Amino acid sequence: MLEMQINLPEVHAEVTAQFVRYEKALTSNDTAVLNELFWNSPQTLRYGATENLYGYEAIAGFRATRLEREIVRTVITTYGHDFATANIEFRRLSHSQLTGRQSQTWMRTSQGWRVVAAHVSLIAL
Amino acid sequence: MLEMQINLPEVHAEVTAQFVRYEKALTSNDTAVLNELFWNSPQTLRYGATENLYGYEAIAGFRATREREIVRTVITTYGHDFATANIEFRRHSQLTGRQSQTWMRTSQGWRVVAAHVSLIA
Repeated sequence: MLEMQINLPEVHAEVTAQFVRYEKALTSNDTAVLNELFWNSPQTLRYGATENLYGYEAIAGFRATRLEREIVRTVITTYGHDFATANIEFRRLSHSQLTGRQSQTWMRTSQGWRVVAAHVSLIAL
Repeated sequence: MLEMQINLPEVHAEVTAQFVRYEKALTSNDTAVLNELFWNSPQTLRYGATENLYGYEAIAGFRATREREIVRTVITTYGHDFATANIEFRRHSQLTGRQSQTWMRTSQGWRVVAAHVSLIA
């Protein structure tokens, strides 16, 4: 019945708050929170702007070696109690001619909401 | 517990079959199937290699105006009703493509609720 439980209000606001935590950690390079919010599994993956990383271990390892931006559109959708997508467009003044996209899928784990897969890319429109 | 229901094999096989359908439709430009497999909702979105499309209507409208080798595939299912599918692909020898999808079990079957495609060096 997931399609008749879209954007439930407690669920939608919870995922929103975690997304905001993620975005603030990204712009301050708070790697501990960036890692905290990724699902600790070998299945977790991140297709980043410059590389592809498979598994939590690879992602967390990358974060240790790797900033401000404006979000211009956001769609956060929740499906039932335990799953969600968060999609944003963004821009940086450093690269005026490009538009960034970031997609995340989130799952309610027994330690909270975590990102299970993410993809980031910048394109010219 | 959802964490203890990763890649259940019945569920994983369902999602995999639809993903295969999607890939064959993409390579034959079978737009009917490509649209059939996207969630028919205004929330559905596709960040494509060259444009951003919001809502099923925009996506299906784009498909009406529009070969590759898959090099790595990860399909993961969570419980009975949700899944992700991620692939790397190549066609342009200097670039590697990524395609990410999230799938949900709807009352008409498994559908893609969001997707992102991009190519990098």
